[PDB]
Amino acid sequence: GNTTSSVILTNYMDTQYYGEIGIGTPPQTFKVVFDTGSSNVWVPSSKCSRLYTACVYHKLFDASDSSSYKHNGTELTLRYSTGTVSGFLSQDIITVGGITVTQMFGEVTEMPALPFMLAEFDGVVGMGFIEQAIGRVTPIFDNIISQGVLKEDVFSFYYNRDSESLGGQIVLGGSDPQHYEGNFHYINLIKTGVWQIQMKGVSVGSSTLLCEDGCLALVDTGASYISGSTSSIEKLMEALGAKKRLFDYVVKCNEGPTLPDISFHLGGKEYTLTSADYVFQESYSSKKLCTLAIHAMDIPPPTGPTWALGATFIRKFYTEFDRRNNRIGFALAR
Amino acid sequence: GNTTSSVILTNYMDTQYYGEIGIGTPPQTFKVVFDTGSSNVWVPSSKCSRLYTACVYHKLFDASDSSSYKHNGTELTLRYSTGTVSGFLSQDIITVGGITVTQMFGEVTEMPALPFMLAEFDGVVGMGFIEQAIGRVTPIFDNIISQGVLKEDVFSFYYNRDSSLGGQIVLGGSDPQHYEGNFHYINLIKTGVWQIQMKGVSVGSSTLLCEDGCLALVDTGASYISGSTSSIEKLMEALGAKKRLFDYVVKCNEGPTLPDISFHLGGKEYTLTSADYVFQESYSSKKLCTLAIHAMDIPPPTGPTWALGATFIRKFYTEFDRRNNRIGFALAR
Ligand SMILES: C[C@@H](c1ccccc1)N(CC(=O)N(C)C)C(=O)C[C@@H](Cc1csc(N)n1)C(=O)N[C@@H](CC1CCCCC1)[C@@H](O)[C@@H]1CC(C)(C)N(C)C1=O
Ligand SMILES: C[C@@H](c1ccccc1)N(CC(=O)N(C)C)C(=O)C[C@@H](Cc1csc(N)n1)C(=O)N[C@@H](CC1CCCCC1)[C@@H](O)[C@@H]1CC(C)(C)N(C)C1=O
Repeated sequence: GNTTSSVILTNYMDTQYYGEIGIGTPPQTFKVVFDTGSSNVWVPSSKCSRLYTACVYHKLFDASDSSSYKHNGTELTLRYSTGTVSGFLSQDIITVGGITVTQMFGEVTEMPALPFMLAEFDGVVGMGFIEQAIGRVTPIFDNIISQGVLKEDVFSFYYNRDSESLGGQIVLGGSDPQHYEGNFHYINLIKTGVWQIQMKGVSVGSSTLLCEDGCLALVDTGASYISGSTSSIEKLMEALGAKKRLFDYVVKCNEGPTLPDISFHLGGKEYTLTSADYVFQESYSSKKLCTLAIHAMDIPPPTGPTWALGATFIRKFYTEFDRRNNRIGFALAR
Repeated sequence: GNTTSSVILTNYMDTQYYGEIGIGTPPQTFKVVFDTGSSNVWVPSSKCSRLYTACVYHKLFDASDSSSYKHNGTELTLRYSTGTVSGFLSQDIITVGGITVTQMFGEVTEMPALPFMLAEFDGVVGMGFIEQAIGRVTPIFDNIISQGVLKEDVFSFYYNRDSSLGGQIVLGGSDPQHYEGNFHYINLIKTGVWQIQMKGVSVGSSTLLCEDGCLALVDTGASYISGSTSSIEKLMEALGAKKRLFDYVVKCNEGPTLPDISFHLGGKEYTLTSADYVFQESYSSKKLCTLAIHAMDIPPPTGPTWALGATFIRKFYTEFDRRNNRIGFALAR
């Protein structure tokens, strides 16, 4: 076909990038997160216990105000690495920047405070294959593709950096030659079903101080940070001088602007992040500490163990999620 | 051609703005400073001596690492206003934005603490004309032009106030996201150098400095605006700034109090307020804030000149027009 669409994204702190979707007629608008580590949608439910503060604090979907709605009803649990969310399935029309799909989605009626209370977005839009969908429900894009609108069978990520800007943007169908420079480098996934890519190594410094003899890289938009297995990060951090705490990694602020280059030996290229890319310099004091933008995560099999290239890296490199030919391409951005 | 290549820039303390470049095959990455005041490209040699604490903390070029690398060994001393550096000439491919070109880069081997240590980046990329070149080696832009890939033979500069995005260079034109209105150019007095002529420095209402013509280098790799010791001396008096052990400070609390400083360029006035000159770390009556202007005596031939640095560039988006050999300005955003 010939459709191209955007979805304008709001960059909230370099940690959260959400768009907006509408469900039901009249539309009920929601701040969702576009997530290539999942294949499901879900948005708070009217039916949700108000004893769930997140449910007091977000926008709930009320089906009784949706003439376009078809009760389904199956319980589903969406457990993500940072938190779980049980609910049940409904169906209605979703409007995703341009495209209308009768989406099969889920009414979250148990929304935990941790993390959700710190969430700026209401729900999530999974952009991973059906080979991961809980309940085996045909995923949003999978529906846009069965629609024959799309000029091209790809979706691309642009993640801006903050402003005191244009936050980011997805493009369903195409790519945006005003977000990148040069040309793409294509890496083609291992199995289909997961956005993974083989990684030939990780160089903090110059020396491949990690992933020598390869490892795997999952490409995910729903990840604020870069993640690497526990020991993998233990070592990286070690190299790097970083203080391991509870949730994040730290560094004397002043220390920041000199932390060495870290590189991803990806599909043959070397994808380097300099410390201006992984260091949240909110200062240069010897007294204040500074939060890196990399952090462990042990991902259990079957997907894991993997490195997860989140928001951190998509911010430096435009990413082309290519369904047709089944591969992912990156470009340097603008 | 029809390309255009931005290079995102880091801003270390509103004083240093540096981007990345990659040399050789495979590309090897360094942090550089794109200098309109210089015309040689140089980065540390791996051949650089450990005793130089400097090379010690700075990215180095292992030529063994580049397949494309080509030998030249012709010795090079580069001598800047705040330092002299020195090594020999090499030849590889350079990446700049999505652009890639073979260059005559210098591979540094004698590099001092002062200033070298100050530096957060590793090298320099001189956006100067050939004319002002050591070894008379064609400057980087000089090649790229010839590559015939870029739409316009111009490069823009956006310096950002620090608090993000700290700057960005446009090789091939301008990023209209970063300027307000249109440019008002200013012809080069003459090729070779990036210097226009100023018709007067104002303190509020009146010209005081530069009553009958002066020079102004618009320079990207100089932090502060500079004047001759003797004009700046006059300048700090109208202000009531005081030299303090090093440079001129103010009682922060009195920032808001100071007269706008005005650069008469090509008929129009380029006007900087306190907001833009003082580094108001605070608004304390208890603190001294420092100004972002310095006395800096440039030698003949290029001197005496005023020199608009990052201070001024922060305000006025700069357009370096190779083609017309003019310099255009516009309000950054
Ligand atoms: C803590 C969590 C969070 C908190 C509040 C609000 C929003 C998000 N964060 C922010 C965060 O990590 N920092 C450091 C602030 C995530 O990025 C969440 C990210 C954690 C992570 C895992 S690997 C990595 N690099 N980061 C994740 O779970 N991301 C989920 C989807 C989330 C989208 C936003 C709503 C919550 C679910 C799947 O991408 C991950 C990836 C995959 C497939 C391995 N897997 C099974 C998952 O569950
Ligand atoms: C210390 C020096 C520096 C150098 C290296 C690293 C860190 C800092 N600094 C910061 C500085 O002086 N303050 C006060 C922040 C410069 O701005 C440097 C600037 C000083 C200057 C001269 S006129 C003026 N207003 N400011 C300069 O010498 N700039 C050089 C090239 C430098 C680029 C960064 C690496 C060190 C060399 C040419 O632009 C100048 C311009 C000209 C024409 C005077 N000439 C011959 C030069 O060599």
